[PDB]
Amino acid sequence: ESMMEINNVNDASGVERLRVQISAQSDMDQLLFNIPLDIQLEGPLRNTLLGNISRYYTHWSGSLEMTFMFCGSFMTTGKLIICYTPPGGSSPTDRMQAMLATHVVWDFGLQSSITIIIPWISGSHYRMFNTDAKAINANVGYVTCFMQTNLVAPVGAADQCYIVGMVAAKKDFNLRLMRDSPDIGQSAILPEQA
Amino acid sequence: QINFYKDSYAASASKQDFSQDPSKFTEPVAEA
Amino acid sequence: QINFYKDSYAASASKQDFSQDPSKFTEPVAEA
Amino acid sequence: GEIVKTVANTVESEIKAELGVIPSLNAVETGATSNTEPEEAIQTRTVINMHGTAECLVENFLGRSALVCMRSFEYKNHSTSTSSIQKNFFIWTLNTRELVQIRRKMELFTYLRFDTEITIVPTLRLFSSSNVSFSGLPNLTLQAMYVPTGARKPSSQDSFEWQSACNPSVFFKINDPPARLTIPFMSINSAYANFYDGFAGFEKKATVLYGINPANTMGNLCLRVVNSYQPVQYTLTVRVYMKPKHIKAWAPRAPRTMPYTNILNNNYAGRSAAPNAPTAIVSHRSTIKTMPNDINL
Amino acid sequence: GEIVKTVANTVESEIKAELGVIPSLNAVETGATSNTEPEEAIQTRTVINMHGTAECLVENFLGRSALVCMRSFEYKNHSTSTSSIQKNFFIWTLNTRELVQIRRKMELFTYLRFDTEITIVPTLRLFSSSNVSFSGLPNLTLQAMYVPTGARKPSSQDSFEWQSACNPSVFFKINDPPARLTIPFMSINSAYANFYDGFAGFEKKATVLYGINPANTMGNLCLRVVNSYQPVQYTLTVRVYMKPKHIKAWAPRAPRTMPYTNILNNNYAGRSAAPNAPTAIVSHRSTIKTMPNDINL
Amino acid sequence: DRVLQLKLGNSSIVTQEAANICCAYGEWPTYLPDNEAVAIDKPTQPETSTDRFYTLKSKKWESNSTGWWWKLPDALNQIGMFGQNVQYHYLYRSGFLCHVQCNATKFHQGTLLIVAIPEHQIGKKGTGTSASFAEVMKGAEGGVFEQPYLLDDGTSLACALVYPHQWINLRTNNSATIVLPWMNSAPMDFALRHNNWTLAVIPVCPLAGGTGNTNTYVPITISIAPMCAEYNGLRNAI
Amino acid sequence: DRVLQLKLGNSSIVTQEAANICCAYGEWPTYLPDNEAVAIDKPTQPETSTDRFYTLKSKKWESNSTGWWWKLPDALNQIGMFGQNVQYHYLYRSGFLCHVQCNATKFHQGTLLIVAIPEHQIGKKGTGTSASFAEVMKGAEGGVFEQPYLLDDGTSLACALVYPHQWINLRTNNSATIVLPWMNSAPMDFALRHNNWTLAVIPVCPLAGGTGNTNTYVPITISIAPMCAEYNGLRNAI
Amino acid sequence: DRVLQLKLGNSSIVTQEAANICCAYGEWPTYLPDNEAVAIDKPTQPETSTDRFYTLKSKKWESNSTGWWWKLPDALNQIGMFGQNVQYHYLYRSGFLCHVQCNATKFHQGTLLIVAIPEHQIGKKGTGTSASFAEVMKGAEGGVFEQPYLLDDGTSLACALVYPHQWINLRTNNSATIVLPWMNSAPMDFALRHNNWTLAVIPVCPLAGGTGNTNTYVPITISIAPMCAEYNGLRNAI
Repeated sequence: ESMMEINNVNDASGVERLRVQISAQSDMDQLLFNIPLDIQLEGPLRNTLLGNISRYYTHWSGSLEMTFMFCGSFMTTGKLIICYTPPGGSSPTDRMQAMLATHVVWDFGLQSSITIIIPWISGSHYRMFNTDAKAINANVGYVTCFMQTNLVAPVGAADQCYIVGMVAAKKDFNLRLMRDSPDIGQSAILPEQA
Repeated sequence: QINFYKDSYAASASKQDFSQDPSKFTEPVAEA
Repeated sequence: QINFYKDSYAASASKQDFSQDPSKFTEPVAEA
Repeated sequence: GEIVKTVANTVESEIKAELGVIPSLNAVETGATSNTEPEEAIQTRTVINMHGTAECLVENFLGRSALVCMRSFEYKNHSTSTSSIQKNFFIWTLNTRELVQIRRKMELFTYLRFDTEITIVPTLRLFSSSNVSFSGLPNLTLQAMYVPTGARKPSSQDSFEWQSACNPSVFFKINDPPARLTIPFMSINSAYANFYDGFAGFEKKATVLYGINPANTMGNLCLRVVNSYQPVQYTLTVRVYMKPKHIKAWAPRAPRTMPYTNILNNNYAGRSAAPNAPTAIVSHRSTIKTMPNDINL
Repeated sequence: GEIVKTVANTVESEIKAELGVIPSLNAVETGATSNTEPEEAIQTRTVINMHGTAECLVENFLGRSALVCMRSFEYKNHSTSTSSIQKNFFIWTLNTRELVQIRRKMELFTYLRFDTEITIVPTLRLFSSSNVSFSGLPNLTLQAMYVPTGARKPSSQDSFEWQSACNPSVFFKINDPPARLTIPFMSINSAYANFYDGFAGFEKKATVLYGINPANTMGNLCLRVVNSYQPVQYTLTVRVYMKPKHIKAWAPRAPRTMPYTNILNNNYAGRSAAPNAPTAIVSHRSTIKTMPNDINL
Repeated sequence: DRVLQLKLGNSSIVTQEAANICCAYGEWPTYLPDNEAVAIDKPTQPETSTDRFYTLKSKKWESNSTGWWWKLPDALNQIGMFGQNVQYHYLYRSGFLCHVQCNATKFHQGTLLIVAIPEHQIGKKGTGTSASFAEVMKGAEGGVFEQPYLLDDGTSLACALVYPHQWINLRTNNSATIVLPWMNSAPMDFALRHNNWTLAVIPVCPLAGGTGNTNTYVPITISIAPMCAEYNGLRNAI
Repeated sequence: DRVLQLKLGNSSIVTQEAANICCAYGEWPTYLPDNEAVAIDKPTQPETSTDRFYTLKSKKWESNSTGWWWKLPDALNQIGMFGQNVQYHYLYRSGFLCHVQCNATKFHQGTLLIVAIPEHQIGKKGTGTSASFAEVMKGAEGGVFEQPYLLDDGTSLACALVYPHQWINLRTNNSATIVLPWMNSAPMDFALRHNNWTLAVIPVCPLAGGTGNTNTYVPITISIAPMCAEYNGLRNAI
Repeated sequence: DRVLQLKLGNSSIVTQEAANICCAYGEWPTYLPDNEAVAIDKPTQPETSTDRFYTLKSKKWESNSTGWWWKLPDALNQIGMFGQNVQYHYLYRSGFLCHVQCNATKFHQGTLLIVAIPEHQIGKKGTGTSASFAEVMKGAEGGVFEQPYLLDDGTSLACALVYPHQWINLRTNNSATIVLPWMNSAPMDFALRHNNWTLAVIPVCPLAGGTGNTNTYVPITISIAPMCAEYNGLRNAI
């Protein structure tokens, strides 16, 4: 496992990017966050062991797992629904569609974390670390999180809570074609003094 | 592999090591 | 064939495949 | 599937006037090809034929080294009063469509699986500058670097993408025998498709082109002169020859008749007149009763 | 440790509503990675997967020839009206840190033991002097001499340290195929350390630098043009490519994200903005609910 | 036990505060046996595109809420390939697994009776005219109890415990699960005109909290999974 | 023989003037084997709501008709539960049985070549720009050959007999049947962006009649049955 | 389980909210084998005066704390007979058991990543000069992360989970235990100039509370036990 920068937003700096911020809603069925599954492009999964190491390769196959750990209070209860939508269309914005896809409902409790498997659903044996996100060979789909009931916290506990997302490969994971990583670069021979 | 020299370290790559124990890193816990 | 490398795909041509089944294309009919 | 090394032998046949037996008649509408034998259409003799079939095997028909690319660039100092970039390199996106002989041979089949052998043949010359003695051809060291899709490309001769720590790169000289290596079968699918009736993207716009196969996002070959610029010019031409190995072919095709106009599609403009015009593939004769090469005595 | 040539197969699973069995739940606080199976999180089919794992083996991931050094010097007469020293040689202190691709691959592991293969690729050119015909590239004989630490170094092309009676030296020409040899595993320890949290000296002063590993006092490569100076100039560039063999790696690492600024330490200045800024490694999106590459129809 | 996981097709629901699984009348949905079948045409059994959790819209639990009901299959007749097998087929048969979700703090109090009523014919108060099609068929939106105390009928909520039921008492529970078999006098039914299970969520004890925990936004969410669904009479969509 | 009956699900096609059944490349559609599968999620195999004859619109055979093509699965992507399993699923795999119908009197003459072309990439005449999405994806309506003589490609109609083919010669035949297996380099495909079989109906010899039988209204009808269809990647409809 | 007791020598630590024991890379500290030894002089193995829990100073967990690191053996090089065997001996070898303590109410929220990094070379921001002896060697006092997001290095905190790690999520846990073996390329090392494990405590999710539970004084305490410690090269104290 390794954390994803789900909160990869301009206003977030440093460790604020590794935690998604969850609050009690005054509405219902609301989307909380999404995750672009684009390993190749600049997304949450890039700065991961899966992302860094796989990016030394060009093709991949296999199931992934996302583990989300609730970092609230023992008194903060809630239910989330995390959905993985195979590619083909827009990323869901309504829980009434996201649930039609692969999903797991997550109830908080003594077990702090939930794992959703992103199943290998591909026509081809392998997919591509391609520059084009929207190519049939590259795109994996979308991972979305919605409120299932709500986040409920008593007065003495904070209304604001953090979820930490981590991603990893399963034992069916394969990486095939090796390449120089685009993450690290060089314009001159590294000197003895900067 | 293959070698045309006396020294064992001069030999070609040893790429036949398919062992895996991710439990060293994925389940490094005393109690299962 | 012949190969001087570990990888099977590095080998020379495989030209010993004399099988023929034109019926796939000349008689592709369910009933003879 | 029977084994066929030698073509069929011919069996002896005699006169025949049997009822209910019409071998020369058949029904083309079934989609089947005539099964009429020479033996039952004419009177034949016994012929033991020992003619081989090895040289029509797809391994031999396709397994010949064929030019797929020919790029040239000027090997000189490209630095100006403004830019320092050196540009004694070319980048080629790999494909079997820039040259028609190899292209059409392998559009004879819908799907092909083959490990491919690449031979790189470099040639130099001295550019005919205003005043330059032909002081010989240097033995330059070239670097051909395979850049898989998604990897960062070199935009200069001096770029540090040329480490090729991960990318496979081959260094060879002008005077040495041509570079060679075997690229495996790399499609994310079980075979390469020479034709793709679809779109490589999930979006509908015009920018998503018809016929582009996502599995044929085959990467790139970047070639460089490792030697830095000489005081004088040279035109380096690199011919890349490609040889399918261990071929496995499916679903034969109607052969191409129109000329190819590009590599992104199979569109055609055609000849002005026959042969190989859109309205006339075979050249003309005056009448269906005319012999263009009638034997006259 | 089980043998894994092919990735795991997938087993068929049916509906399940059992009490006391919560496979998708787990406890990250234990430091353990989720053991949830695809089979018990979704309904799966039986998949017999034959995808190989050979190409993620550390022997293959690291066992690729990678540029570690690129030095150039002017091959000419360096003797002046004062000094006779000839200086058509360079001395390189060996390290895997001058080039980032190889460096970062092998900072993925704390400790590495590998016998290393060095390939030396020389290239000449003719310097663009005020007036010089390009009279070709000579086939010079080069001498690469490994100088172990504590041995006296050559400070000239004509020095007599170049006997290499004990020091291993390899003589090769420009036109010949690039020089190659295998250096063994030489650390006074059981493995090379890419990171050293300590000081290589017993003294406390500022001159004893942090991160310098005493066991990585790896010696030097001195390279010379054996041929004495020609009447005219040449710029000799030597690229050294290094290939770990028989690798054995320990304790994987958090991959480097910041650029390297030097070889003596792992300090960083970072990007001005994302990607790979100190405050932002991954590039931005407008909101956590935003799809930068949403598919629009 | 209390921790439970329900894996149906794509879907997977976990709950760490469960009472148990209620199997209505001790049954477990099965496919139609050959000796009980009537329609001779071959049925379609998708088995993963229908037999999965469909999560409906959430309801807000007020301190004055009367209760909610969802009618099956009506609630799912437009949701997913389940709805599109219903629309394209004259005949329908399936069981349902209904999972109700309601969380609240340990400082909150409340009690929901989750009842699955068979053939819940809605009787209406103060009128001799039968319930209209609109007032009965609300679909995924569901309906609201005018008279929970009589179950929108001349019956009583006290005696509603004959029916397959579970409670969500926020002390003990945040989720209730009921497995509903095929409950009909016929081996099939036209799903667009007859509902065989009514899932009713009725507050018996109001949601309440102490100083500062009053007026908390506590939703109630329904997830329904068709079980062993099969369709017959393939025709055009209706 | 000539008399043939095709019974698939609800459907049943009879023909008393048939040539034979053409099985493309000698294959017969099968479900995806476990050792050839890639997608781990469990597939849905409806087996009767999809695997049935879908009869498309009829085309009028003029004395000057160039020919028609229908692309698969495109032609069926909106027809029946087949289309609604395609829409709700990312992935698709099936074979097809294509039955072409054309009747005429014994006084009429004509010949149709019914070709099933794999990966029929349409090349276009007089332009370097590739065929647009609209000009390729016409669905149940199908398309018309600008250049039947080149198969809307740089190829030839003469050599089109490599492909699985049958003729409708009105002397001998009024119907042609071709069985199309799964023809792809992948065990599945996204049905909305890639077509694997192009069914082409091309008049080689024009429809003609004698005095009084000229200008007869002779339609051409296409019936296509998905075969061993299975879908994967269940999600929302697209 | 969650309840754990660690008895080492004099010491005994109990915790009733533990996650588990993390054994770094699956190892358990052992004494140096004869076939791996280098130094011929006989080692001293005190076994109770060193192999015991040494509790270091506590750190205050603010809502804005970046994180803390303690380097080993540096942190213990002056504490007890462990430090006095290090001072009087040139050579050192031991493993460590690190136990981190952090309590808070059930109304508090927070998350600490407790990482044991091998050979954590501290890279410094905005300067080409290497870290000084003082900025690296802080001993029992420990150090503070300028850049936890990069681990005071060009690496990332996201990928820090390669290293032996545990979390203290105040919902689930108040203590984390990591067993650290001997992690070096040499069978020994000079303890005063090289550190082989860096124990880092990094808040990923800030400590926070609700009305009245804000700004609570929540310390973080480190207890480290040398394990199978042995020393060599007996000389005068340094």
